[PDB]
Amino acid sequence: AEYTLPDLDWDYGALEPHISGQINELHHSKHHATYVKGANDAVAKLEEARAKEDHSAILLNEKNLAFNLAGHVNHTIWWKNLSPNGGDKPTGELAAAIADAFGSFDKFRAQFHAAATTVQGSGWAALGWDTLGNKLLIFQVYDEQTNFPLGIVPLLLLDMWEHAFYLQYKNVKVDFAKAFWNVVNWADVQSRYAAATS
Amino acid sequence: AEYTLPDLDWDYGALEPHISGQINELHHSKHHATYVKGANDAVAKLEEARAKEDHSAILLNEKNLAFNLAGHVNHTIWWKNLSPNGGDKPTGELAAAIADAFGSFDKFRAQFHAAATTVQGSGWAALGWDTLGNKLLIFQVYDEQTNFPLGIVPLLLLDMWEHAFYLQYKNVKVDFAKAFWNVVNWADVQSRYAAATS
Amino acid sequence: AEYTLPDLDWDYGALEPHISGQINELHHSKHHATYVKGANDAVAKLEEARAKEDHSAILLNEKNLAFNLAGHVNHTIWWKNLSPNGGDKPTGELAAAIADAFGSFDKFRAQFHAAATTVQGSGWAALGWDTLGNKLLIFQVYDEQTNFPLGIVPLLLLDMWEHAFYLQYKNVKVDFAKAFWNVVNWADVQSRYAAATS
Amino acid sequence: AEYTLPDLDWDYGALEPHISGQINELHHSKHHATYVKGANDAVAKLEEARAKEDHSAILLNEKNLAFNLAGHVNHTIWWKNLSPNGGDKPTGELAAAIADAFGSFDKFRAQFHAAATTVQGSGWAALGWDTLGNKLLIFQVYDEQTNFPLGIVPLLLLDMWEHAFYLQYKNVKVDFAKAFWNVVNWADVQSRYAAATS
Ligand SMILES: [Mn+2]
Ligand SMILES: [Mn+2]
Ligand SMILES: [Mn+2]
Ligand SMILES: [Mn+2]
Repeated sequence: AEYTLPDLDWDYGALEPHISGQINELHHSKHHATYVKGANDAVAKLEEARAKEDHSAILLNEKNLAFNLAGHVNHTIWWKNLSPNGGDKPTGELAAAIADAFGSFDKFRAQFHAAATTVQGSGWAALGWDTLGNKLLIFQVYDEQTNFPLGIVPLLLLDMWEHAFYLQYKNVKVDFAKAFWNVVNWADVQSRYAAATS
Repeated sequence: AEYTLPDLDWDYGALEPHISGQINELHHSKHHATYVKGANDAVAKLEEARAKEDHSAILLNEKNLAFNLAGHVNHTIWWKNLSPNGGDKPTGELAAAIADAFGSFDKFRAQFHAAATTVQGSGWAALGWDTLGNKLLIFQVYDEQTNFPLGIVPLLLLDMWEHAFYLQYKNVKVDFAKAFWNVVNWADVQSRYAAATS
Repeated sequence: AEYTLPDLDWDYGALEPHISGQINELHHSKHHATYVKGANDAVAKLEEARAKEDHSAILLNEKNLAFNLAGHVNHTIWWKNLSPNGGDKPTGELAAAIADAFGSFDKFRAQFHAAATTVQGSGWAALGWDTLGNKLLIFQVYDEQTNFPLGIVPLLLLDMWEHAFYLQYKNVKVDFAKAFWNVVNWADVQSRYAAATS
Repeated sequence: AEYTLPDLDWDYGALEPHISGQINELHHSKHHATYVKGANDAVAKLEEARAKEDHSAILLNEKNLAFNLAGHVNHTIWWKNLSPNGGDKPTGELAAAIADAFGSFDKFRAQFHAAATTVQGSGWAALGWDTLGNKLLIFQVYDEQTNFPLGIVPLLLLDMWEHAFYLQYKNVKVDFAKAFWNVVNWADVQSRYAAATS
């Protein structure tokens, strides 16, 4: 079927004072809403190019399909990886994978904060699992669909676009990145990590 | 463990006259082994950047880790996707999936040849499975790592970087992506389809 | 010598009510001065890689000098393409060139508003003169240095990164872009087209 | 007027043995003519999109104009910076410029060969002059149009695309880039630098 906007499982002002309800609102409502309309739209123009047998604008069509489909895919996962009752540290299988992988929790976290505040332009920090070589790696994604390999399973994303922190942190991106840690919903990530390794 | 170079399950000349045994051996033995060696070396300086706690070149190691891991993941699925004994059409569930998603294998095929031949630079054509929307969509990747959403599971790719056809097709890439079709191991696509929707 | 921050020919409050005074003071004071600092550091590090003969981080020093010199080149010409007493329409020579190059001032204005509001990530709309075909064309810039040819001389630029409008027009990109037209200082655009075509 | 494929000031084989005549010929006559047709067609779809007042596909028309116009300005300067009677060193002002900006002609050259051999995908190395701070600097361009600032004057470039050397050096691009130094035509570079500094 068509893609659609998921609802949040918290009220827009729930991450205050770490992330304002003004931002969650424009973000879920303006920003993600337009990526889901863009995704359904690129889907429908390729169905028509498929019937008129005219692949003359293939390049804008495959570029509009990857851009909206990926902004909706990262957005969808960023709402479930944040929680009002979040913070602290991961536990169980996940916390042991993370120290085995980056040596230690605080080390994984100095690299994740280093990959998210050095993007030149918009992009995000993403923790993913590579099934080719079964490892847990951190990637710096540019924009919404570039800089990582195909088939990588996404587990915890930090949105670096300016719309995610300009109305409250203005240009101090590092303090928005420090505040994200107090709202991480580690239960969602742990659950992502287990279906990833099954 | 370490990423390593897979062996093909055919002799390099096996694919002739569709793809000359000299490209199969410069592609596999030279281009792929360099991605496998660049992916183990980007995993190793992130390891030492974590130990000295020096994240000053984090933009370079995250960039060297996606380019080479993407080049290694995409050549490893191109060698299984190609076989001396393939060609023809998909069968079963995979062939009804295609027909149902693109209308017919013939319309699936003309869109895949448009996206593989209209790339501006190095890139490939990719048939993948989207888990969010449960759809079989094609994408146009630029280089090895860009232009598709995280988590898409790849099932059929066609390498259009110059090195996969210059020696025998010179500048005529269209001719190569038409030959391609005669050596597709649809049993390998069939198998990846079945596991992506398991 | 070293690169430095240009002063403005007007007080941050001067383009009110079209672009706020906070936005220009953060833009100039925070954003632009960082770029000016990072191009002087990309310069210093290549001098240092050249003295010790080690160019193992070339990909990186080549990307940071282009990201930061681009950004400082783009912002230094944005403070000049604007003005309290600006607005209206181009006069003289530039006018005719405009009307000749794009059919009309109103049709140049519609081609530049659409390339400005359709960028997928950060970017700007820029009017430039091509000295090889001696044509005035409008390009869509990705980030601060992508998507135009080497050697284009830049004449009027519209900053579309979110931080240039966020705090005041929120995700309403479209109203920052039309309000722009009432503060463009056409005298500075006419003098740079005159020197580029001398 | 329209853009057109310039004439080489030499015959295809005059570069032997440093770069084969078969490359120079499919390079000029197939790759370069394709970007000139493409630049020509992109400028016309904008004329046609500006008269029917329909900017639906502005992203593809501005991307097809920067891609193909950038490849035509790059190849047009590549046939002139190469020559059968070149090689050796720069002389005069160019050379004291080059040694005071990169330490010595031997250090500018190790830096340029570094930037042309680690590109990740298609690309070129180019030395250009920055008008803002008046300095010679080398850049690593991605594709034909990304990675440098607007307004930099190009002076010398080395095409790292595969099609520039795969048929004679195969994957050994560090060799192709070593042989280039015997074909550089320094009277051209030094003449583009005296006009750039005027
Ligand atoms: Mn976002
Ligand atoms: Mn390849
Ligand atoms: Mn800006
Ligand atoms: Mn070329």
